[PDB]
Amino acid sequence: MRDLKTYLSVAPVLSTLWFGSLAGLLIEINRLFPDALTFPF
Amino acid sequence: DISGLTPCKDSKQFAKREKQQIKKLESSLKLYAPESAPALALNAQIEKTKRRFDNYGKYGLLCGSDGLPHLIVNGDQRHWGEFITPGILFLYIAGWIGWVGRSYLIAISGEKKPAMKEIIIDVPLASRIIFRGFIWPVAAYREFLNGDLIAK
Amino acid sequence: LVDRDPIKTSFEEWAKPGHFSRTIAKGPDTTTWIWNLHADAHDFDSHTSDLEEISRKVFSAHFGQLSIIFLWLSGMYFHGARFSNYEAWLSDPTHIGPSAQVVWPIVGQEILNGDVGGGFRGIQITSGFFQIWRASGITSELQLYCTAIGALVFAALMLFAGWFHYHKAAPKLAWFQDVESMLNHHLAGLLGLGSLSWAGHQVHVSLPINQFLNAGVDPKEIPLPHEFILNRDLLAQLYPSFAEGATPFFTLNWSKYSEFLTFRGGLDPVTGGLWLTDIAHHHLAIAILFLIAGHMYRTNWGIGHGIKDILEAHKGPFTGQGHKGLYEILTTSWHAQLSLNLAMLGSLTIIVAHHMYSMPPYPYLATDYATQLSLFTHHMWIGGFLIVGAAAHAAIFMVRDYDPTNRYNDLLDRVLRHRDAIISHLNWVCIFLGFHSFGLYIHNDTMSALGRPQDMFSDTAIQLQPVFAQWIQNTHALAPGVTAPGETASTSLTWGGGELVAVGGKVALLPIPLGTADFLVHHIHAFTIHVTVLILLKGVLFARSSRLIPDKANLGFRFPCDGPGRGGTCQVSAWDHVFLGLFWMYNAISVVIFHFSWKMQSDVWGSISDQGVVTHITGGNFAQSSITINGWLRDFLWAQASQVIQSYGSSLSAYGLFFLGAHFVWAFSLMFLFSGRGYWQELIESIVWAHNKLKVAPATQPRALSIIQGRAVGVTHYLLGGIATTWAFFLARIIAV
Amino acid sequence: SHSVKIYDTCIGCTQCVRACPTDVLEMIPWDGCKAKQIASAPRTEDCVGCKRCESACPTDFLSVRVYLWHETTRSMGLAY
Amino acid sequence: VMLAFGTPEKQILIEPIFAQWIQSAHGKTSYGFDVLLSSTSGPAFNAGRSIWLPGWLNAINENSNSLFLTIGP
Ligand code: CLA
Ligand code: CLA
Ligand code: CLA
Ligand SMILES: CC1=C(/C=C/C(C)=C/C=C/C(C)=C/C=C/C=C(C)/C=C/C=C(C)/C=C/C2=C(C)CCCC2(C)C)C(C)(C)CCC1
Ligand code: SF4
Ligand code: SF4
Repeated sequence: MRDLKTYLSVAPVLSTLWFGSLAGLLIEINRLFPDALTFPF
Repeated sequence: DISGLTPCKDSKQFAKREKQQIKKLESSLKLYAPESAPALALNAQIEKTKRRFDNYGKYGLLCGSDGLPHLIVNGDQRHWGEFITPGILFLYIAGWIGWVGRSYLIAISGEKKPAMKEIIIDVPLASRIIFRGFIWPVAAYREFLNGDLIAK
Repeated sequence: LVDRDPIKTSFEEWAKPGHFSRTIAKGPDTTTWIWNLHADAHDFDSHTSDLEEISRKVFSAHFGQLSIIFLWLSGMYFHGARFSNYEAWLSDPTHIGPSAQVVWPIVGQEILNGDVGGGFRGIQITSGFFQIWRASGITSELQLYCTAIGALVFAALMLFAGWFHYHKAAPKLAWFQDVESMLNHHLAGLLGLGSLSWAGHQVHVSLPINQFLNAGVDPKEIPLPHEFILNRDLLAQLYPSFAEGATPFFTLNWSKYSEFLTFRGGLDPVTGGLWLTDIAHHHLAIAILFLIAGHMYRTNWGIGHGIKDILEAHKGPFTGQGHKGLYEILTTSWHAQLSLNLAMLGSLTIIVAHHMYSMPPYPYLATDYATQLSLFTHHMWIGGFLIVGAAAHAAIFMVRDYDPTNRYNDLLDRVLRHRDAIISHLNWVCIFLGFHSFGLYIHNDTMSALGRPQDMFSDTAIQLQPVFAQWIQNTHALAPGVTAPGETASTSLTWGGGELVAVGGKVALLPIPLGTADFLVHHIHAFTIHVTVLILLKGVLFARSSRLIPDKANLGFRFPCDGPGRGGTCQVSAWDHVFLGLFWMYNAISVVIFHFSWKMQSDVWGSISDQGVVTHITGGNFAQSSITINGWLRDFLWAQASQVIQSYGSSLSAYGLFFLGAHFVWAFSLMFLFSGRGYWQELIESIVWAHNKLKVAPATQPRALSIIQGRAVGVTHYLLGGIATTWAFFLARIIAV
Repeated sequence: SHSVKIYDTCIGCTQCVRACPTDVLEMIPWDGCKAKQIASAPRTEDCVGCKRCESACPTDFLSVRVYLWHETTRSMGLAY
Repeated sequence: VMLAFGTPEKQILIEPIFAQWIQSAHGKTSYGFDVLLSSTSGPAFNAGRSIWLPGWLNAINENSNSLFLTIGP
């Protein structure tokens, strides 16, 4: 549906999806590599 | 020994802090059976604490009189990993984000009602623009050289 | 009286924000459009002028509210079955702290999974759900899972009903205005039948299971609830009167049911709560009374009363025509009904908060101090907010729906013709109470500082005894045997009977003395309440006109000002009066909760020893230290905040973080309250200039927040910060000790 | 009394005189615009200063300006 | 937040390197930078070593007064 796809492009829904994916990625990254203080490579 | 600091691996206060944390963690373990899940969680926490302290010891950080690591940001090559490299990574990412935003704003400026494309995002156009920001430094530098970057 | 398919179900309106308004749907020229979209979301009266459509819209949203509440209940019941130590707590309620929340270990937050007993690690909860589940006869987790499933099903049903009664069959206006039938149904069926069903459940399930539990039997060896129904021998063994069946009820031999329907009064020594037989008898009597009350108003069968007929018959030589015309106002305006209901609900919530603490209805609730404190403060805050909303919507009705041409009422007309006297008298009362209540505190502080303790208002130098309240306490302590022959003990242990109940080595309840400090704090409460009432009533009464702005009704209910003329006209609308009264409501509720907390910690709660000596938490320092402001600052704020500021490194560090977070939020609100819009609009102009330089200027022109929006943001952040600070402090203090 | 001034950027749409809560402003004939009208302020002694006239001006910057000045019993809206 | 969870070693603590260097340039020997007036072989130290440097160095290297206090993160 075109009208359903239009509602998914509104600012709050897109922001929520983007930030949820971002937070998931950051949480997983910190889970894999915990307690990082310096860049060792 | 910059500013009278000492390495983490040679500091006694660092080991004292590690021992105190481990002893505090082990006290709560005696309240639970060894097979119980909280015992497994506490064992994992103790192992993580030991691993974190060993990793801090391995990376060549500097400890103060309180047994805490300190960060040198003056540009010494021996400590380029504390401030310099993450700073460059952050600058690259922030430039990517800013360039993508500016490109999207410029692209829709010629439309009849540009304010409508800001609250309802044109997803295909943004997606086509997103990948372009991976080479943002070159585009920004060449735009500056041609005099296009600054509005007249 | 329904309409078939009024509105088509489609996604078309989803893609066009602001469809409910003509102006908002035009498009976002500036950023004010986004803010205006949310502020007018639920103002159905502004969208359309048809009463039927507004009623239809109002009817559907309540279904969504009920569905949300059912989802919340489902989550609460499910978490107690999967992530809780309810079964372990059931075998030792006095030594195990209830917990129903666990945390994932990611960034070191697993320290919050503190030890609570029963071999469990989690966050200690203070909502009192464990006591409710125990009082209902719940033993295993399967029952909780079934309850969660049922709540989920009910939420789905409520959502479907909400969709149906708006998109498939919407009732007509004549259906909504049947107030007599609605009152009859909500009295006879919603309340009376519910009370009867709960009485039946308590009689058949809660009583035997709770008796078995109080006997000390292992919860896993107690027969299941259905075994007491199929096997009447078990109930007959527990209660011999059950062997006779329902014959005594139908022969009016009700005296046989005295074994499980009593009039004891007081508290159960084993658990520290009210007797469950008393609760069952109370619910039965209340069900009968509500069933009788639901047959008063007239319907299709002639017999009954007409509300209009009742109203039109009351008038006096001072009031003129009286209550004639009030029936038409209350059956045509949604705002007046909302205001009245909000006021009544807030008052009822405050009454419930006051009644729950002194008459513990759940087992092992009096000795759980954190739960008691949390429930008291929560219900008081809810009641205050509802009370403020009542006045807000009364002002809204006064501004919008008032029309003497077609909805004239004599009582409303007479009130508006002498508002000056009411306001002036209330002002004088507020000033007098403030002078003669707070002034006594400054006198005590000055005399103490100067070194003259003998010239203070205290129990040792100049007594101000609350002789009237002590007389009530004495009368209620002597009520059984004289004025209540059927009672065995008094209604509450706080009246001054002299008996003390101790459960698990802790003091549950005991008589509460009243002295000079209670006099001062009660008059402080009265002063604050009177000031809040003054502010709200002044806002409501002058909503349409005044001597300063004769045409205030034309400007609307929510407008910022009328210019710098007449010396200044800042905050003259009725909205600003609610904005100002919220602060005073916050002040009064904070003072009340501080009084409650200190008094209970100093004079009631404590521990008892083998010889029977009581050692309170703070050692009974309320009488001599609360008579000065320095005492409140030192012995209450400074002394009791050491628990929250020393919570770092333990399972209570979340409260320590929330303390500073709420400090920051409260301090952040003063930027919006102390400043104005022009400065921020002028500052934005410079920021926009550099964006134009780099071709990053948006087409949605940035605009500073409006005056009303700024005031709302300031008051919201202020209230949030203050309440969060008090919440963190209270929980951190009371959980540790 | 406050001071009210009119500038020749007027377009004569009569919006200021209709929003006046007292009788201060009025319209007079003029030449210089399409409407052939211009506002006037003959009764500034009744001005209260609420600045409703400036809220109704459609010109980019106001063709009617109110400058607050010495306060009297009329300009303060007192009915004691 | 690092202190709340019981791991004080995760803090971001940054030494004030430039101010300590300036302090060492005035003759303070508590950081081991050895620059200018802290270096006994520099022209600056040799120029004023017979007029005011002894008293100033005695006063600056005594840790009970408020002259150029030690600094940290
Ligand atoms: C049964 C309760 C009830 C009901 C049905 C209503 C219904 C209504 N009220 Mg109302 N009100 C109530 C109680 C109630 N009120 C109470 C108790 C108060 C006193 C505090 C008020 C004070 C009040 C005012 C002052 C006004 C109304 C108005 C209105 C009308 C428009 C509502 C609207 O647009 O809000 C839109 C709703 C919102 C914008 C949501 C507000 C968001 C809250 C405040 C912040 C929550 C913070 C949260 C925890 C943070 C998370 C954020 C998240 C995104 C991360 C509507 C008829 C308005 C009106 O009639 O104007 C003509 C109006 O001006 N009410
Ligand atoms: C991509 C959009 C964009 C770009 C390129 C800039 C660029 C700039 N801003 Mg800025 N700003 C933006 C959005 C943007 N802003 C938004 C949305 C806000 C409102 C929150 C602000 C608020 C703001 C203030 C208050 C100030 C600046 C300032 C500045 C200048 C100093 C550099 C800097 O880091 O400032 C700091 C930049 C920020 C703090 C902005 C926060 C980051 C935002 C949230 C990113 C959002 C991007 C957006 C979602 C794009 C979506 C792209 C998508 C459609 C593909 C610089 C020219 C400063 C200046 O020199 O004054 C002119 C200044 O004082 N900005
Ligand atoms: C505009 C921001 C700003 C301001 C006002 C100050 C102000 C101050 N700093 Mg300072 N500082 C800053 C940014 C800033 N700093 C940054 C970003 C760093 C990290 C490199 C430092 C590191 C730092 C140290 C180590 C010390 C100070 C100290 C001081 C104080 C003494 C004056 C001085 O030495 O100047 C210092 C001035 C600068 C370093 C100039 C920075 C301004 C540029 C424009 C910021 C741009 C950041 C840049 C993009 C990073 C690129 C790195 C990348 C290659 C990885 C003074 C209050 C001293 C003090 O008294 O502490 C107690 C001290 O010892 N600063
Ligand atoms: C908790 C919960 C839940 C559940 C609930 C339930 C389960 C309920 C039930 C309920 C019920 C189950 C009810 C019932 C009722 C009944 C009734 C109400 C009846 C009545 C009857 C009558 C009234 C009668 C009468 C009579 C007479 C008078 C005469 C003749 C004889 C007779 C007997 C007929 C859920 C899941 C939702 C979720 C949330 C929470
Ligand atoms: S003063 Fe303003 S409103 Fe009045 S005629 Fe001139 S432009 Fe129009
Ligand atoms: S400031 Fe007010 S009173 Fe004065 S002319 Fe304008 S509208 Fe009339």
